[PDB]
Amino acid sequence: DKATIPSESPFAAAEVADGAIVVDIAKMKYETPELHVKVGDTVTWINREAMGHNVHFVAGVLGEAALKGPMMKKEQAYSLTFTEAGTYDYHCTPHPFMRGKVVVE
Ligand SMILES: [Cu+]
Repeated sequence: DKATIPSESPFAAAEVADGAIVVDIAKMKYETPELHVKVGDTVTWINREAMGHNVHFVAGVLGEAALKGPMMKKEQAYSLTFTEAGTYDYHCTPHPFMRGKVVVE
């Protein structure tokens, strides 16, 4: 696996770590569609709108299986810690026109 999951559950936006690397989700878009981080960094997505959203990496991207994140409700968050350099594309499961990528360097 090229990512670990701190919390399998979404969690509250106020519970996001001090200094987190945050991608906001609003207006049916990931607000940072191309994020560059370093090996070992944790990225946190935070849903800022009513509509449920997740992040979904298909099989072979972050590991053998697809990494289909849990649906985040409004003001919920979800983190992934990236452990290997590469380019990792993702989309939103119910709204697959929403696309982003994490580039881990
Ligand atoms: Cu979505």
